[PDB]
Amino acid sequence: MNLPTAQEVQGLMARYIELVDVGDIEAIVQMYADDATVEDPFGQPPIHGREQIAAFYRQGLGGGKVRACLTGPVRASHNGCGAMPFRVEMVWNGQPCALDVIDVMRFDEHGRIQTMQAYWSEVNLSVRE
Amino acid sequence: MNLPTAQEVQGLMARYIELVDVGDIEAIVQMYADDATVEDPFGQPPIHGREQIAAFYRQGLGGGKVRACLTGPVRASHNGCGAMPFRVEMVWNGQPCALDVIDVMRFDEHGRIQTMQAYWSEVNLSVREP
Ligand SMILES: C[C@]12CCC(=O)C=C1CC[C@@H]1[C@@H]2CC[C@]2(C)C(=O)CC[C@@H]12
Ligand SMILES: C[C@]12CCC(=O)C=C1CC[C@@H]1[C@@H]2CC[C@]2(C)C(=O)CC[C@@H]12
Ligand SMILES: [Cl-]
Ligand SMILES: [Cl-]
Ligand SMILES: [Mg+2]
Ligand SMILES: [Mg+2]
Repeated sequence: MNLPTAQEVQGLMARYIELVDVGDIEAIVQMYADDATVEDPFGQPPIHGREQIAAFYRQGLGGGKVRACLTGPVRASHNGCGAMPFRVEMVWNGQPCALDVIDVMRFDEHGRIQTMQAYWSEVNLSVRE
Repeated sequence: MNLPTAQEVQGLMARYIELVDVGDIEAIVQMYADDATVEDPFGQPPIHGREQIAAFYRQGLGGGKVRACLTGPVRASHNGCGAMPFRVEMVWNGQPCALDVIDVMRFDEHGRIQTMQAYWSEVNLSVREP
């Protein structure tokens, strides 16, 4: 793949959600360019390169009990960037919860993720009331 | 207001769509910083200049038949930023249409939009069922 077109970005970003949904760490990390960055949440220090990004997904996901699902379409540009809204389901205080997140992802020429930025906070965490 | 809290982001961003939907250009342009930038769509170069931004909202909304509504929660950071998903309704090519967009914003200590970036392209355009 060359630089993804809009249409390609949409496909790549959907794929990435499934891969979080099924917890495949090696297939996610392989989607990232070798020298990519993660900011998640945006505002925290970035993470640099595949070693540091695999250590991140293994912390966040490795324990299981995390599902994800797109909660609308992928918005996609003509420069290799897109953004998507989704919901994470996991466990908070021994019980289910939902976290609502938006990721913005810039791709390089090769169809991999150069930069990821995940917009969420505690205001986006919900439970059963 | 100083950077805005996350809860506060959220308010500035829902209020902003509320304004877009009502079509108040001058209300919309004031929410910005003297030196704000818009990138809409992301990837097209920034515009800049309060006047360069009123004309942006004047070109975009000046018929009065645009509508806009959040389609899920604003996602806000603790560093004065947020992201939001919304759906724009308008007529184009004689057809009832809709556009799905995500805007990313930052703000300033005073709660003025400092940057904005609107993610969307023609892949997000569609025709509304009858
Ligand atoms: C890494 C992650 C998924 C991939 C993605 O793109 C965005 C996020 C951000 C929220 C993470 C989540 C994984 C599960 C996490 C670690 C929790 O249990 C608390 C916060 C949450
Ligand atoms: C300016 C705008 C609303 C405010 C906002 O926050 C983001 C956008 C970007 C898409 C614009 C839309 C207004 C209506 C436009 C001009 C169309 O008819 C096609 C593209 C679309
Ligand atoms: Cl949506
Ligand atoms: Cl949503
Ligand atoms: Mg699945
Ligand atoms: Mg490279």
